[PDB]
Amino acid sequence: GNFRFPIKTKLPPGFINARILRDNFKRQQFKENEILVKSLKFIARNMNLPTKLRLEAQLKLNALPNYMRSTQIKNRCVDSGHARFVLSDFRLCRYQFRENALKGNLPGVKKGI
Amino acid sequence: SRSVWKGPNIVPLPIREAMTKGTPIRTNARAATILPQFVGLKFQIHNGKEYVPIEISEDMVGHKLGEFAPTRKRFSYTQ
Amino acid sequence: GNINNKLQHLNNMNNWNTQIYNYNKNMEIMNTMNDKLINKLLYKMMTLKLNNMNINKIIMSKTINQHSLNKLNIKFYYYNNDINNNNNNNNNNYYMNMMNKLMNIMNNNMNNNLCNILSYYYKKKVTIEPIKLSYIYLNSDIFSKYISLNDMDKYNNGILTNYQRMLNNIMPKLNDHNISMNYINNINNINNNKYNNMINLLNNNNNNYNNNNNNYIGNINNIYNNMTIDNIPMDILMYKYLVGWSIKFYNIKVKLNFI
Amino acid sequence: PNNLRRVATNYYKEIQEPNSLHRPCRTKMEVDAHIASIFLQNYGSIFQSLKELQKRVGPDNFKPQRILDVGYGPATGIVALNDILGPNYRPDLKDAVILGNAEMQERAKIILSRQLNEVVDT
Amino acid sequence: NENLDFYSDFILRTGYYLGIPLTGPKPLPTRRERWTVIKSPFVHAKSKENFERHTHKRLIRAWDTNPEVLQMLIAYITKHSMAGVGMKCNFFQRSEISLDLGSTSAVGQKVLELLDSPDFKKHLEK
Amino acid sequence: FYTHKEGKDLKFCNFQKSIKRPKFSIELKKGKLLATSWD
Amino acid sequence: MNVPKARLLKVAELSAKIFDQNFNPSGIRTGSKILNERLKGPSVASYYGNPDILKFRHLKTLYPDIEFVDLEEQYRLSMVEAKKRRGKGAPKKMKKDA
RNA sequence: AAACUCCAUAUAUAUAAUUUUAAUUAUAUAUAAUUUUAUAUUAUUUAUUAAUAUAAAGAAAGGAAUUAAGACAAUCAUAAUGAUCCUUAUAAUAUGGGUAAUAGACGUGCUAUAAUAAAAUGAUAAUAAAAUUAUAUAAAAUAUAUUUAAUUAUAUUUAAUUAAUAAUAUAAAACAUUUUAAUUUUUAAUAUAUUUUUUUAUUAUAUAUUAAUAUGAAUUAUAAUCUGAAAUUCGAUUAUAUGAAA
RNA sequence: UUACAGACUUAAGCAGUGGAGCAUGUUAUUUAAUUCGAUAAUCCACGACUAACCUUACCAUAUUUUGAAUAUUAUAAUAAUU
Ligand SMILES: [K+]
Ligand SMILES: [K+]
Ligand SMILES: [K+]
Ligand SMILES: [K+]
Ligand SMILES: [K+]
Ligand SMILES: [K+]
Ligand SMILES: [Mg+2]
Ligand SMILES: [Mg+2]
Ligand SMILES: [Mg+2]
Ligand SMILES: [Mg+2]
Ligand SMILES: [Mg+2]
Ligand SMILES: [Mg+2]
Ligand SMILES: [Mg+2]
Ligand SMILES: [Mg+2]
Ligand SMILES: [Mg+2]
Ligand SMILES: [Mg+2]
Repeated sequence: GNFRFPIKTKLPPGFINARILRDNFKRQQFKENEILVKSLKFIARNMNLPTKLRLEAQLKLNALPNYMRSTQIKNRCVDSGHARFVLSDFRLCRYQFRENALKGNLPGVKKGI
Repeated sequence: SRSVWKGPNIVPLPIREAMTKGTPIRTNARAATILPQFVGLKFQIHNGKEYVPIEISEDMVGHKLGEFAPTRKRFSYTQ
Repeated sequence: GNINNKLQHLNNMNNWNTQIYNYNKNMEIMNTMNDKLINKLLYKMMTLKLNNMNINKIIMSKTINQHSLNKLNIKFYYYNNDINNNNNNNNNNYYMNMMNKLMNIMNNNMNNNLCNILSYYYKKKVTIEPIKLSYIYLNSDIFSKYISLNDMDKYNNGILTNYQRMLNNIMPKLNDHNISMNYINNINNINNNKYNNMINLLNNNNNNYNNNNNNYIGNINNIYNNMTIDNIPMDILMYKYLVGWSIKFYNIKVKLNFI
Repeated sequence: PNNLRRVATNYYKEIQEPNSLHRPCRTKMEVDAHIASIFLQNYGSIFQSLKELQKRVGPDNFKPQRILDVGYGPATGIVALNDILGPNYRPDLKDAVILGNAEMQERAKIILSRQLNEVVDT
Repeated sequence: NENLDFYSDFILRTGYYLGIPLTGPKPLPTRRERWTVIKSPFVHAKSKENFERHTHKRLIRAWDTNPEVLQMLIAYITKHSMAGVGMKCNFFQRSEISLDLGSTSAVGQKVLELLDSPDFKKHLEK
Repeated sequence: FYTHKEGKDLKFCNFQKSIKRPKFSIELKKGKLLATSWD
Repeated sequence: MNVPKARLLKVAELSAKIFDQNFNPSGIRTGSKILNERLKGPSVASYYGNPDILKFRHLKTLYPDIEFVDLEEQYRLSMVEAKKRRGKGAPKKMKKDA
């Protein structure tokens, strides 16, 4: 009845916590508004356009919600939710990578020589 | 240091009311760039806890509001 | 010899639960994540109830996800102790027990088979092959799950003197050395049967210039005489006999040594 | 350094034993080893416990005129007291029963001659 | 490598009957990926477990074959593929210089829409 | 009771205070005897 | 290097025209890079997996005949009843209307 | 435990129509050593022996993982289970701030304090390995700083390659030449030479100075650039100027 | 309580480093917060796979109240079944 975020979003299928929910929401809204942000950035950085239109685009860019910002997306462990020491090849933290690797869950990972 | 070719860091602010009424502008936009229009107007700039009152002079244009609202207290030791 | 024959070594691909390679690394990560999630879902579909006091718990191993270029096969081993109708009658031939109903929705159900739902999740054809294990000590994963989840009343107040005794009389104490030496003798016999076959097929002559380049010894029948599917396969199969086992007691830590 | 360090180490090694207890000094080297390694934590233990008395009784209500200190050290209690009660404090009686080797008393004169509460009255 | 080599051998057999001259499987340099996982001690003791993944590669080349037969090869070997094997196929088609009938971005569209909106037209007014 | 294997949970009433190290204390605790670990 | 710049500029302009490339002889910042950068939204938005996975709550309608038991859910409900019996239940949540 | 096993190394076979070229390679399989033999010497439990040296054969010289117990440590911000406490708040969201404060102290690094050592320059381009590039790697060219050009930085443009193919990327030190404060051990003006990129002679070439230079690059001023919606607290780079300690 | 041997360690030898500036961690202190990381007397509380926002766990202000889950019971909108 009272979703914590301004727009309704589907939940991730696996492990869930508040931080994962917040990061996932930002990921979905970045995708919906990626074209809009690129179009405003183009207008604001195209020196062929008049300064007034350029400044208008910059003002519109500064007024966008924080959940449309690409730089606020943070890679988190999809199994534990941690945001430190996360490997992008598996989207897991170093501890979960080692546990999964030794269980044979990672497609081609074996113990080094 | 923002590249000059990009222009100022313009933020939405209520400047018209402060120019027709003289009311102070309370803002948290510490990144905002003090534009030449702001000169003479009164701003209340958040420092994380309180809103510091500051009036803009002509030697403040180009700087940013955050530069005039210190966020930390001076250090002291229990000598 | 051992690694050059499919019956004498375990393919390294089987060391991983997700057997896949995609040029698109992102799609590979997604498939790997989908296999863990489906494995969890399947674990939740193994517990069934007929009535309040008839809850049948099927013990399922971890899934083996075989990703080929055209399809995904989800292979898992399961153990079910049929406690509702364990009779000598043929009454089970006139109704589908809960475990048969569960297994028939994997592929057989024409309207809501789990394979079609998963085929959209993976965007590829999906098949599920359940394989029934009759003993709980043939798979280390099933054995640990049974103890952990079903034998709690036996080790929650210390390991019962009867419970431990049962876990020590599961298998007769086979002599590994004699079994190991019998296996090595069979290999030598098979290896010496083929060398003799060729030596005879050569000494009997089955272009002298061509008798220095080609290596074709002769008819396939003679080279493989007395080497058939009825005597070679079952004698070379490895990991056929349980020769050791250590259980530990919460966290069950079972280890099985199959030679 | 090394010589005194060893004697200090021996005493430290002895007290490491669980539920061990302190003891008086035996030789002159132990006196110096105690004044360098054990006097410091004893001074602080007496300093934080006399300030508790001064506050929980009353800063005005804490002005003893007859003091006795007993311990295995160079009048550590007196050294702490002279600091907590100021340099103008001159109580009538101050008897320190140093229960250990006799050298400790000579060292106590050195330490207590550096506090203005204890200087010959003319 | 085991399934990779076995499947490669099967492709050569399929091609032969289809009449496709095939060469290979040529072994290409194996790629090694590495990851080091510091363990709980990180005390410079056995505090760094190592892991690795090897991508085994094989190249099978087809020559002097018509496109239709080449597609039959790819279709058949796709139908009977092995677990954990991936396949990339580069097709080379020789063509004539001049052919008959031959062989707008989202951002650009939005920019035009934005520059026509009143919040932008109100400034472009000259 | 504390020294026994079952008194490792027992809580005794002690108080902790921080005191600077004078020069002589710093000098003393330098070397292989007083400054080096023993386990 | 001895080739006149005018001649080399004529080749660049004509070449750019044939190959549908942007010819910016002056060098003014045009933002063309922004217009050419690839969209990373779809990959970023799939980080945590496909949300449309089959869930245990959907099993009671997909397979009405079969009665599945969620042991994790069942364990939680028993722990809730236990705390209610010990008096350690949860306080009634305040209503916004109040 | 060891053996075994794998890796490395040597060799053999197979594969590559030797332009995905590195065939001086790639990676599958197999073989090899835990080396072997003669001889003399010294010891021995003296024999069918060890330590030695000598001769002969050999590519052969290095690593990896590995049992179960016992006693003990860590909150694991690296996973749990119970109990216990909060439930308009100890739960949830947004804006800004903080985690970057600064007396003293400690650990670990970086750059230095000059001549067995620092700085320039080296284009038919001296010589690597291991990795990375679809949530990209970015060539060449042109423009500006900026000068003939090169170099370095950024901009413009976005070739090729999603790869034994193209790109990151002409490795660096080395080596050669030139230069180098302290140093009157220099430089310059004349003359001189069979040392000529140099010698010698006579004149000037400052004093200061236990010391900081053409060593060092901290600090700081100003201008510009990069990423990002945003660089104020609080990022990176460049230019001119500043040039601390040591 | 005796004796033996072997340890780990020891010092020896060699090659680097020990003060200065700065980087970074900790402590102490400060602070609205400077998130968290140590107490049975030798020494010793250390997270460099990236803290501008995010990360974030802390502070100030404002704001939300069955919230991310499962189930129960109602109400509707929708599609099938009947
Ligand atoms: K070649
Ligand atoms: K901050
Ligand atoms: K130098
Ligand atoms: K190179
Ligand atoms: K800044
Ligand atoms: K900022
Ligand atoms: Mg980030
Ligand atoms: Mg920090
Ligand atoms: Mg070269
Ligand atoms: Mg270039
Ligand atoms: Mg070169
Ligand atoms: Mg050089
Ligand atoms: Mg100096
Ligand atoms: Mg210099
Ligand atoms: Mg923050
Ligand atoms: Mg915040």
